[PDB]
Amino acid sequence: KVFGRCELAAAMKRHGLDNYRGYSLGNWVCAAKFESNFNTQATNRNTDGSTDYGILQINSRWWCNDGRTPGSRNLCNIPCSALLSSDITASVNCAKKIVSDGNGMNAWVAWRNRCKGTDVQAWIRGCRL
Ligand code: NA
Ligand SMILES: [Rh+]
Ligand SMILES: [Rh+]
Ligand SMILES: [Rh+]
Ligand SMILES: [Rh+]
Ligand SMILES: [Rh+]
Ligand SMILES: [Rh+]
Ligand SMILES: [Rh+]
Repeated sequence: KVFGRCELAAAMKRHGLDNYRGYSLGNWVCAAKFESNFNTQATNRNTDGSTDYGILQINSRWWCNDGRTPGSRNLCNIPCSALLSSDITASVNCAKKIVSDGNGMNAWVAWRNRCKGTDVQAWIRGCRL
């Protein structure tokens, strides 16, 4: 599924992302835009053999099992394929574990480089919650 801005804000709200560990909802929408352009089916092969999966581009080296990432862990105990579903539960819940791992949202390069410092409120504007 390719979500719209407000459709995605709504679902991320439902699953408890608004100010999870202090990050306002707009941070999470902004990250999904620049990571996946809101495409749940997005995959990106990395030069090291790992793959980023889904709307928050969660990486196979640490967080999910894709069966072909050498010397990797499955810290969210999920197959990477579950991160590509039109229901964002597995991505949202895996995100909660990633953001808790000390770097916060700095774990997402697109968030650090394009969302950090900016008015991330622009992303949840004109959305019913
Ligand atoms: Na893995
Ligand atoms: Rh939950
Ligand atoms: Rh765009
Ligand atoms: Rh949902
Ligand atoms: Rh959850
Ligand atoms: Rh770590
Ligand atoms: Rh750590
Ligand atoms: Rh609400």
